[PDB]
Amino acid sequence: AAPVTHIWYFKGVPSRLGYLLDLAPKDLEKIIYFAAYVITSVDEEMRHNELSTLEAEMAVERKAVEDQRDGELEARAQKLEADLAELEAEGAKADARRKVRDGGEREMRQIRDRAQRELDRLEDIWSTFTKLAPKQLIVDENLYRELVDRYGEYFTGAMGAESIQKLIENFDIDAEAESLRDVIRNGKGQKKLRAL
Amino acid sequence: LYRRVINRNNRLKRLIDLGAPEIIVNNEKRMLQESVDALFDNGRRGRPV
Amino acid sequence: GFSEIMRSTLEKDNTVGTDEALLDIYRKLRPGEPPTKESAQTLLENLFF
Amino acid sequence: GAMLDVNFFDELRIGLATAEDIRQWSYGEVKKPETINYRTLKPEKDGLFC
Amino acid sequence: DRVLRGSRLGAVSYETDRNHDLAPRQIARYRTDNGEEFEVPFADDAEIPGTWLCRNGMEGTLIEGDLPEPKKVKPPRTHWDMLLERRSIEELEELLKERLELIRSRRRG
Amino acid sequence: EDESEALRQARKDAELTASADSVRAYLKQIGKVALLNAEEEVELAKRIEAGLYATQLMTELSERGEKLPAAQRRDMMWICRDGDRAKNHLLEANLRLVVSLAKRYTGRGMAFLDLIQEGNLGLIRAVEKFDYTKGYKFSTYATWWI
Repeated sequence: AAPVTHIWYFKGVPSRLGYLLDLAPKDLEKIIYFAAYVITSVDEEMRHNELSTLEAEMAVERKAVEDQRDGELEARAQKLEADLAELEAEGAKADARRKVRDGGEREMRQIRDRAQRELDRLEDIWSTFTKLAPKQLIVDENLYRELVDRYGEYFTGAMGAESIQKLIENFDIDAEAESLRDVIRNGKGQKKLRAL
Repeated sequence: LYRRVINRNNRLKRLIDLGAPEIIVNNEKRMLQESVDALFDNGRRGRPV
Repeated sequence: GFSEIMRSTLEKDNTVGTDEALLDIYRKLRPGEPPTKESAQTLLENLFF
Repeated sequence: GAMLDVNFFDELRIGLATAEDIRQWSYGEVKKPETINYRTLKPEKDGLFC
Repeated sequence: DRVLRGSRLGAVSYETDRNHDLAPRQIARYRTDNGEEFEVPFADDAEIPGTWLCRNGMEGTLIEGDLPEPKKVKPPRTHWDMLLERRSIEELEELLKERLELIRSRRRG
Repeated sequence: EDESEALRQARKDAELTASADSVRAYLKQIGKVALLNAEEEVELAKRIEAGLYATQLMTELSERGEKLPAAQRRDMMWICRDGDRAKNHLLEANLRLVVSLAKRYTGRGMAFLDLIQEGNLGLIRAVEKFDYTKGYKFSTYATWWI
């Protein structure tokens, strides 16, 4: 009721599926036991058109994110002025009047670190969507889910043996054949050995 | 081994007929894949059946 | 103090902090589990004592 | 070639069999894990010995 | 303890493989749903069924358009049936109205 | 130290593991979503029954029925989809109890993951036939079917 990869063409050394798709065997076992997705196809025209419109969109999104972050800065500044009103208006200690300010600065540091970490996650997912290409693995499930529900067009990505069947479906032996013939013609070194 | 493969395949077909969340279906398909691996060469990939 | 090779591995350890080594041991032995320092702390007690 | 293999061969072409070749080989899709009926000791319908 | 005498559950009766005369047999050309034709050799005095389980594993019907109309069984039980066998019409209508007001309070407040 | 970035970095490296133990892979998978409480289960059963009746009424009006407004059609379609989303939320929430039950039925005939999978199918059956108006916790009723 769902396809299956033969174990002889996967697990034996060298992995014949691994050579036929130029995937490492670690990647192959990560795909065909549903541990990590694979981008089986991608678009180009919708990719570059909505790359323009969506780089504008993610700039808008990062602008709203920075609005949230400096709103958190304003809230921390107001709470720090409350720490001022509770530390240097009544009778307070020498260093306990400043430990509340240092704790407020600690709160701001972790708050901007949280906003920075989701900023880096959004930047990472945009970098991934720009560098999207077939035969690419995507580990870290949550990143794949965010990538799918943001940009569910422009690419298809499955997981496991049906994705492998789709990959062999979208694979010219003649294109890879002439590519490797040219590489063994021109190349050298480790690239020559792997290409052979 | 044939009984294992027949069992897991029929259960997977039932699960897709039922409509199941992604985790259960993926776990079932991985179980089916490991069953066919055990059938063609047991003890090859990891723990022998 | 006398041991030369132990001195060279003393300077060549690149990890200070006891729990910083405990998470290193847990990460090498376990991997596939969070640090959760007390779980690494009891494990080295559990595995040998 | 041969199906009962009367003794005149020249080659044994091995080959990677496709899904059409396998479902053209077979005589029926087994779809039940029941091996032999527990009491009458006869092969079941659609079982592994059917 | 035993002598290890095996026997599969089968009978062996050795007659001569005669090929000069047999029983006369017709041929039914069954056809599946996915355009697949299969042939079953049935005897002459033999009721040919309209459908047949062929090697493809699907219920191949006979290619002559007899169409005996078996008028098959009901669908077994749905989750709607499991809901309806313990709830009420105005109960489900009330829950529908509640969640409809909830989507009002969600979208437009 | 919770906010020591080497610790959460090593956690982020430890979730990037091969884990050829397929049982451990499935357990790491089901350890992702968190567990519910009684009001959560009540709300989920509300969403399930509401979306069930919504897709039933939409099936009824699909045959010869009222030409739906786009707005009413949209909100009832969202209700229908949210019901099954809550249903999948419920099943993925209570996978852990299924593992807790099937961890003791092992060691005789069946393997472990087959037991876990058939427990999951029983969990699907239990959340199909589960009523929330009886005022009992869901695990009480689901234990029988699992």
